[PDB]
Amino acid sequence: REDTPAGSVIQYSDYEIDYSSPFAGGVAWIEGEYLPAEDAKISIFDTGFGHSDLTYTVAHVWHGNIFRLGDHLDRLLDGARKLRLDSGYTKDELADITKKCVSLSQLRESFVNLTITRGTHQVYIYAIPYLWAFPPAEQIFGTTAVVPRHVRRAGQWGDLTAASFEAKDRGARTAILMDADNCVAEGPGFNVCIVKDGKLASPSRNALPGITRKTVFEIAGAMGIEAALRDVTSHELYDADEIMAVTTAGGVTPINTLDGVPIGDGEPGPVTVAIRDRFWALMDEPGPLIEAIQY
Amino acid sequence: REDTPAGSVIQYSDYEIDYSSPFAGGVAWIEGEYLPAEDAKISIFDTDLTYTVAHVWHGNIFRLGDHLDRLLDGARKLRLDSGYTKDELADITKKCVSLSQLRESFVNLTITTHQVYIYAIPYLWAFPPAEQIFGTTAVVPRHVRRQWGDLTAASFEAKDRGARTAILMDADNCVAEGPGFNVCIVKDGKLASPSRPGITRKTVFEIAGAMGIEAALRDVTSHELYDADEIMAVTTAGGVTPINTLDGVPIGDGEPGPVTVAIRDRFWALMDEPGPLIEAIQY
Repeated sequence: REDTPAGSVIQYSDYEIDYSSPFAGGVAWIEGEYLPAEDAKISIFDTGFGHSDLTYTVAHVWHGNIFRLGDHLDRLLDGARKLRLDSGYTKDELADITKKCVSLSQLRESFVNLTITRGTHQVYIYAIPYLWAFPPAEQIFGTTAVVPRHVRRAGQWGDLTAASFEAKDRGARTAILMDADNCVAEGPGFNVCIVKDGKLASPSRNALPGITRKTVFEIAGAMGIEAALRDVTSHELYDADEIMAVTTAGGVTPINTLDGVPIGDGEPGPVTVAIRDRFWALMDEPGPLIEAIQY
Repeated sequence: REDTPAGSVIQYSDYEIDYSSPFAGGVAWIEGEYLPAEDAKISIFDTDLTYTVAHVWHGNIFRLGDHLDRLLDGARKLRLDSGYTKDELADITKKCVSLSQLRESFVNLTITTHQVYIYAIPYLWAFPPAEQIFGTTAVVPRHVRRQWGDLTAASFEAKDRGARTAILMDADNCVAEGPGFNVCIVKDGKLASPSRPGITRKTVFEIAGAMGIEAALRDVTSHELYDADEIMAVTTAGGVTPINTLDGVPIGDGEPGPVTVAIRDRFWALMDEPGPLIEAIQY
């Protein structure tokens, strides 16, 4: 189930999956049917994947709790209305379906996807094992990044793969891509936040579907930290007090070094750590942000 | 197989489909395998891509050469491996149409590990044959400017206003497109279409050039649309469709314009005329 550092804010649930169920380990709901993830197949005529005509969001489940399911459905449905996608289901129906996908999977730790496409409009929901852009150890102890020399954004998951390969060839774990106008764009599968003089900044691109950075901004807010979506300059990145990766697939990752240069002392920054540890604490704290899945 | 108007330039091949083939009526090719259309499914996890749309009419596939050139050119951008060559995709494409037994077919090539999907299904109409011949009604939406979100909203406003279709403007008050088509206007024996996955428009411009009609890709203003002599829709799914009225007011004499009719009748004749553009399909 992936090992996590002992005594760390990151711990998997302790429990037994009954694999006699064909649903164990991954459930996808397609066309009114809950089916094992392995057998979940979508028509080639779905003009969503065929012609990028879809809305989607990604959620997560941790310790049997699904995080901010309501906010995810509002965001998915908002997107549905802008694209004139009528799912045919209500918010409550989509909620019960998402929760049943997780329940039938038996996963206490799960990566969840909700998609609405133009098929007659189609809804696809899946719950599969929890996904890491960075392993648990790196979430705790921090990772290493470079700015690619051989790929920029404009001011394409191909760029992101190349950026990642170049990082690994230069002996770092990940890339922070810049754009044409020398502003921070993003990482392969994450957004970047910088901390400078107790303020937090993240690019305005908002490519990622998830709600993790919104949670980071709200956590920063409740910590008295000014947090802003805006253009982040090359200068701001290389002069940042802290840099962090933010994504649904692993949460908040300290970035210890950029182009082999330590950021602060070359260890996770104090604001990165406070936000990260709060994020994981939220997964066990009764309140509006979580619902327990019934297994 | 969809009725067409009697005596019109639009007539389906006359033939019976052998449904003893599981491939009859529509076929998909997915990474090595030919499948009945209905069986053409991919993993949800598999669900960055380029694609082109083409058509077959009277057993002839239209401009597959130029479609494949367009498709591969697109593949190098987005860093997507072709996996196969042009001659190979060409064979696979003609084989899908052949196996489908469809003389009239809508065909799609997509490149998205690399995945290549090809299919041939029954021919798709943006506008029914009756409107391809007798023309249709349009409005400029007041609540949507220039995403199938916009074009679906345009379409909803058009129907709400009693019209068959919408012609969207951009924030610059220039003509963008309709839902599923490019707009061409005729003014003073000149053809114009807005400077914005089908070779149907390029085909209209080459037909227009060959009739001694200037044709320009440029900015068309709202005022040029309302003042046009003729308005037509252009798309792979149905070809060239006259627009007889705009905001309830007839364009011209309230019937298909003569350039529209000339270009339209020439496009349908291209399918039946042997040459570089059309290749007969071995069924």
